[PDB]
Amino acid sequence: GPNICTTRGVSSCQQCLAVSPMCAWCSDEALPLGSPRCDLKENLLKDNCAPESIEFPVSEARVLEDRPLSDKGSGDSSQVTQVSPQRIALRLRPDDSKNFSIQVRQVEDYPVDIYYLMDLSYSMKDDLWSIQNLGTKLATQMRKLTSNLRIGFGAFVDKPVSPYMYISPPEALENPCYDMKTTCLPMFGYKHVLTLTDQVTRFNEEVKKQSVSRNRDAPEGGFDAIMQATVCDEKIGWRNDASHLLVFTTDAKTHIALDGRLAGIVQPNDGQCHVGSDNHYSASTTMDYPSLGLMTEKLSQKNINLIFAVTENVVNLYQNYSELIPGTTVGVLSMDSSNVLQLIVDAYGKIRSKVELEVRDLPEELSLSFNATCLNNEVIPGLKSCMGLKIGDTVSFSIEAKVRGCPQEKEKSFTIKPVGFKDSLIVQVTFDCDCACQAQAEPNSHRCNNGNGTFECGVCRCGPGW
Amino acid sequence: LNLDPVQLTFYAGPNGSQFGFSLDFHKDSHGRVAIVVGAPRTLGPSQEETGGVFLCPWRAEGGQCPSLLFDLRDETRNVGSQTLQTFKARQGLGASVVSWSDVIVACAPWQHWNVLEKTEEAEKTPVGSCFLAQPESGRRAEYSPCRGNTLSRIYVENDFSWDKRYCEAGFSSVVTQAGELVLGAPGGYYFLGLLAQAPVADIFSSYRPGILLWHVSSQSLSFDSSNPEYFDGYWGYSVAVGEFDGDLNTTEYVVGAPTWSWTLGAVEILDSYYQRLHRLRGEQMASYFGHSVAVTDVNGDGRHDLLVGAPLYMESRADRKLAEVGRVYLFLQPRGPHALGAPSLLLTGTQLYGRFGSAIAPLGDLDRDGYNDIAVAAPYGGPSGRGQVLVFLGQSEGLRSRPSQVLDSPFPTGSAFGFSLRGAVDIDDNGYPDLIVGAYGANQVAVYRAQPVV
Amino acid sequence: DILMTQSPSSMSVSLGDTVSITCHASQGISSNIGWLQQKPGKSFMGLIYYGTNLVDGVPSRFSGSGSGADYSLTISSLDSEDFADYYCVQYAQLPYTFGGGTKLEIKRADAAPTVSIFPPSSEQLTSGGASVVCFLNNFYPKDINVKWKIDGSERQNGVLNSWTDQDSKDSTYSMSSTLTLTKDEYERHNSYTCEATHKTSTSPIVKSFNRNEC
Amino acid sequence: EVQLQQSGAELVKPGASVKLSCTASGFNIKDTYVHWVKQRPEQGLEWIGRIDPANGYTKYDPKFQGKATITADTSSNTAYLQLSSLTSEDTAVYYCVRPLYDYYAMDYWGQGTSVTVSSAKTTAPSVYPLAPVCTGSSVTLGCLVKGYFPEPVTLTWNSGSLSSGVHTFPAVLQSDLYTLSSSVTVTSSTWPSQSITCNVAHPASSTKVDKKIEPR
Ligand SMILES: *[C@@H]1O[C@H](CO)[C@@H](O[C@@H]2O[C@H](CO)[C@@H](O[C@@H]3O[C@H](CO[C@H]4O[C@H](CO)[C@@H](O)[C@H](O)[C@@H]4O)[C@@H](O)[C@H](O[C@H]4O[C@H](CO)[C@@H](O)[C@H](O)[C@@H]4O)[C@@H]3O)[C@H](O)[C@H]2NC(C)=O)[C@H](O)[C@H]1NC(C)=O
Ligand SMILES: *[C@@H]1O[C@H](CO)[C@@H](O[C@@H]2O[C@H](CO)[C@@H](O)[C@H](O)[C@H]2NC(C)=O)[C@H](O)[C@H]1NC(C)=O
Ligand SMILES: C[C@H](NC(=O)c1ccc(C(=N)N)cc1)C(=O)N1CCC(OCC(=O)O)CC1
Ligand SMILES: *[C@@H]1O[C@H](CO)[C@@H](O)[C@H](O)[C@H]1NC(C)=O
Ligand SMILES: [Ca+2]
Ligand SMILES: [Ca+2]
Ligand SMILES: [Ca+2]
Ligand SMILES: [Ca+2]
Ligand SMILES: [Ca+2]
Ligand SMILES: [Ca+2]
Ligand SMILES: [Mg+2]
Repeated sequence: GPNICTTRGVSSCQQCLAVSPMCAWCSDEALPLGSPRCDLKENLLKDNCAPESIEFPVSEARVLEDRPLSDKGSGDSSQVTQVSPQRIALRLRPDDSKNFSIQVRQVEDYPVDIYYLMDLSYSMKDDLWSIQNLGTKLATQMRKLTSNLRIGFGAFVDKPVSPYMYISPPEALENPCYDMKTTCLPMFGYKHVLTLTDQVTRFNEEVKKQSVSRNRDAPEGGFDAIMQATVCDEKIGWRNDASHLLVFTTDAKTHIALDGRLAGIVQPNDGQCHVGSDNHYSASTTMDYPSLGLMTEKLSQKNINLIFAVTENVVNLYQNYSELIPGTTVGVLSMDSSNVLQLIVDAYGKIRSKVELEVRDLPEELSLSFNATCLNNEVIPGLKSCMGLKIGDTVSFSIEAKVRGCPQEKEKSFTIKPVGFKDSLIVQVTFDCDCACQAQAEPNSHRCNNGNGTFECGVCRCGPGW
Repeated sequence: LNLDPVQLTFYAGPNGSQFGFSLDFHKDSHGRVAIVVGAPRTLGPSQEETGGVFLCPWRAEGGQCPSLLFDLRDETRNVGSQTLQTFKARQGLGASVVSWSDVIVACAPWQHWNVLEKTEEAEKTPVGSCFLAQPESGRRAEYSPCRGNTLSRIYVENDFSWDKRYCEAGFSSVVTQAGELVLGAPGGYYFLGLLAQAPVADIFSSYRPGILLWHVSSQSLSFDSSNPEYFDGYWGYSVAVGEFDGDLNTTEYVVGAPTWSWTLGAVEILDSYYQRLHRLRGEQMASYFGHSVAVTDVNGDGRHDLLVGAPLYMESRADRKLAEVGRVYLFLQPRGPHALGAPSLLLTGTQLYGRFGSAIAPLGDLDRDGYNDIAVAAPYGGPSGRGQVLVFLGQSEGLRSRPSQVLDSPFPTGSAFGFSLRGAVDIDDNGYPDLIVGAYGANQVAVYRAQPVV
Repeated sequence: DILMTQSPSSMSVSLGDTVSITCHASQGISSNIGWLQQKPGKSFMGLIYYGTNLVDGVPSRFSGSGSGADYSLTISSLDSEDFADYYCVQYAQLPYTFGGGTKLEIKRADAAPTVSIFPPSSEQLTSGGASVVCFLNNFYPKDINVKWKIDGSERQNGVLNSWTDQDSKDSTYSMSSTLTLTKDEYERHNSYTCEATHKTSTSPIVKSFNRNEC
Repeated sequence: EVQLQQSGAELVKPGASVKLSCTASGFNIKDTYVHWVKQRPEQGLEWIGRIDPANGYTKYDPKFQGKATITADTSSNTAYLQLSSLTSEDTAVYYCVRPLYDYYAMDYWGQGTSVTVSSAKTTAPSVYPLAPVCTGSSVTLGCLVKGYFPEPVTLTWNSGSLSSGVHTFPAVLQSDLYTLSSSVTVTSSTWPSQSITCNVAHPASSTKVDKKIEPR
């Protein structure tokens, strides 16, 4: 009987396919006048339609790259696969939809960078003493989880400018602790000390030569240091194919964007690297502290996992900042950093306990929907993120893409990538809205109103200009 | 709505002086309006930055302005077996300017100060200082209420109580209609923040040159506190005044504290004895709620209303993501003795890092409809990031939620167009109040004249 | 400590005069000086601070000047109220130190004193004491010397002098000298005398009496 | 208006102690330094020390270290000077002082407090008439008030009647006790014609003696 394909009284093969994804078109000459050429594919063959003259696209999805998930992230120069498939072809006809899958593994034995960024204001003097062996002790524990560890070190205090910095007498500039009975370093904003290396004894020995300074106001300039440790790739030494842990230790509040005006500093932070050969942050005295939003942008840009390893007295504070910087981790640091080793190991586990899918470059007219399978084959509809994972675990998501109408551009591609991962699923979309018979149309056909029209797909269409 | 964006007037200062960092209208004894501009990195005598002040006469063509001259020489006084020192290098004279009557108040928040006594010292610190001028007469005076002659050791022995050594007085400033100068000092009491107040008349009448440490007996300072909620809160980052207690014989103070309570931010309304009448808490940590405050009756009921800027507020967007754009809060004063409640209106920026709400200027009634209006600055806003000033018109229910007019910066990138604003004064005497916008990064000021409504 | 040498110790002047007190320090004090007024039998009023600045309420006929270690207080057109004591004070160093003081006195025409000697009373003698009194009234200038003589020979033990402030009416000074002996010692001699030496005469003004004789 | 209102005159014995007060009137004692200055006729003016009533910190001239102790109670808006192990040389007038504008100046002064250290008991005066000796147109009489303690006394002639032409001299300290005298002058026709009398009141012992002057 009649259907939406026939009752709609379409004019062309293109209009036909756009009615519904079930409609088909017959481009056969020998077709009765009363018989509609836009019907179900079954009814056309029932009406003796030449099978070759049947236009009927089918939405499909075929993989193009399907490397298997790696069992070990060790070895290779990152020939490691943690997303599968990596690339698929997707074909959709107007208003149609098609489903496909993605697998994600939190690979075992993946390389790790850990950069230790340390508050070295006066109250951290005892902390320095208790981490003199951290580089080796940490290597021992991380060796259970990865065979490619690199560690580095940097330190911060605050902007070396009045009023944060004591500026009298002259002796106090060379030794801020002069009016006590000790020596400390001249104040410094942020200084890089040790580039990420696999030679962990370099960490120990660099730490043993470090010492504290002293400044006037409780909030410190750590955020300046987080920014530079993030955006100075080459100097810190972050690796391309590795987890990036930025361990931030402090026992105090922190300065924030627009605090700098108390030192006469109004220039907004530019989010650029300003650490030169002297390994000190040269814009400390001329550029405002960075804002949370700018820090977020750069951490995400460089795939840095920021860890707030802070003392009880400021946990809540940094827990609250952490909520404003997604992906950040908090851990409670003892007053002498005696527990920082286990804090880092726990953080790394919490960091690799989640798989959260993200979509890039999705066309306006495409919409996606996700069913998630976490833990044990338990499907979780409308979800695109799993939690509570362990290294080596694997999850998968079922995905359905629904196209609205048909867009002008017939080929677009977008990306499915888990947050913080290197690998990703590229989806190459092709919108199949046209009929093949259109590539062989007859402009100014004798059959069409004395040349006033065009003959395509077995019908006469009014020509351009009419 | 009806500011003229076609024919502007430009005033300009020296390169690198930050001309336009602060500004205000100024009327001489005859009611003639000029513009006072602060230029806090103007070069002094020793080819070193000290800041400076300019007094621009009104001319549709704009141009250059004469200096309003102040003593830029460091001072020393050996008295009472001590040595008093002032240090004006990098003091930032003109980081704030305000006009009242025929007097101009220009402040140097980072003027430093030290006292020597044999081997000891108070410590060289930024107490800040304000310079007062009566241009027509040439009279001059200063006001530096946080200067003291207590030695360092004493502050240590007493655990740093009542420590005004880092006040930075003049950081913000305002004058009551009665002529009481009120100074914000965000560094006061070891960075809690304090307010200093004193009659302009008593500042002039008790000042003499070369004394350096003198009393202004009619002055009044706010109070230290043991409450950690105020620590490093920078109480006095911004200030304003208004009528908020229903008694017209009292003047109430509005104080911004943008890092109050572990960077939550807050704004407090006080009586003139600094007793707290209300407190508005920030909505989001590190948003710098209280960076700017403005007082004006926008809904035409005769009751002052309060606007608060949080230029770093991060708006919630799709996929659990945040976007720093800035936010402005409107609080309408209720009838009679009652607390300011929840905001009546939230205005939120659109451009990333635009800092919408960095400054908020009352405009008076710009379109002459019976409701006062405001201008909000987003100094790095607009599609190009060059800066934008957005006008919102008052109405019976408060403010319109959409701008009536947007001013795109005429300056290059980095000018910070809108970082300072001032409205509500008719400079050309056409019966409509006008708007001056500072762009210190370009060392220039732009005047927008209001015209009859099209 | 810093020494403040204030001059002159006193001056006799007249209404309408323009006068100048000076104060010299033992070292530079960079204008850290104050000037003070003390009206007879009353407290102090501030005049100047930091060398040149009038205290609130002080008339502008007062002015201060000077520098380094030498300073001056000046009074143009003296008023009747201005006859009083004046002191400088330095606060360049602790301990604060004061000047010796300067007294402004009324100038007038010289006047010889009126001397009057009084033997011991009957009452006092019957109690075992003996006081000869000698009044020197209404003279000018103030500088005067009284000498006591017993039987022609000078006597300095037991003498007790007292002076009055410049008299309101006639602007003169008066003095009281009292010699006190025992009864037994008063009777060992006959002649008692008080000699007054003033600039109004080269010869001392003598007045005396003889015990028993009258 | 700024006023400093000091305590009343004190009258004490050597070796004892006394505590003077300076109360701020019209302002907050906490606003400025408060100084104490001692005044004596010969020695003149001497600075004792200062206190900052906001925090209690003091300075002293080393000369007064030991005897002088300066304190302040912001509650009663009052500053104090305590003197110990008192001595004849502590007999003086004591003023409290504060600046007007200059932190370091000495502009406002209290009315001053008199102190007198003595072992003398309350002694009544001996009043002796002073008649001349056995001529001119003017005559002069006198009255001698000897050995009283403490000050003061009042002296009049004919119960205040005879007032003009009189000289009552300041009292002088004679061996822990005071002595004072008064002269009076008139015309010869007046005396011994008219009865002249010397009226001496000593309130401290409540004694009002009157001696008529008789010739010899
Ligand atoms: C880090 O961020 C957290 C989360 O915002 C902050 O913790 C909140 O702090 C605010 C302010 O102190 C608290 O506000 C108070 O809420 C009370 C009711 O809360 C109950 O219910 C929650 C349910 O989640 C429980 O967790 C909580 O323990 C309570 O049982 C009100 O009674 C309070 O009202 C009083 O204070 C306000 C001003 O704050 C006045 O206006 C009121 O009139 C009244 O006087 C108050 O509103 C909030 O409860 C806290 N939440 C939690 C979960 O702890 C941290 O302060 C912040 N820390 C730092 C360092 O930034
Ligand atoms: C996600 O799960 C939902 C079920 O929770 C799937 O929806 C069902 O799909 C079947 C297919 O035959 C329909 O018959 C049901 O009516 C659907 N249930 C609904 C709409 O509630 C959905 O297909 C899944 N999506 C993906 C991408 O896997
Ligand atoms: C002394 C100071 N004092 C305040 O911070 C302070 C003072 C007064 C008030 C108040 N007016 N209530 C509050 C707070 C203080 O605590 N430290 C000194 C700075 C130090 O950092 C040193 C370094 O890390 O190098 C943290 C501890
Ligand atoms: C699409 O979903 C069906 C079940 O509805 C499933 O059998 C099929 O494998 C899915 N397609 C892909 C590419 O996984
Ligand atoms: Ca520690
Ligand atoms: Ca700090
Ligand atoms: Ca009021
Ligand atoms: Ca209102
Ligand atoms: Ca309006
Ligand atoms: Ca106008
Ligand atoms: Mg610290």
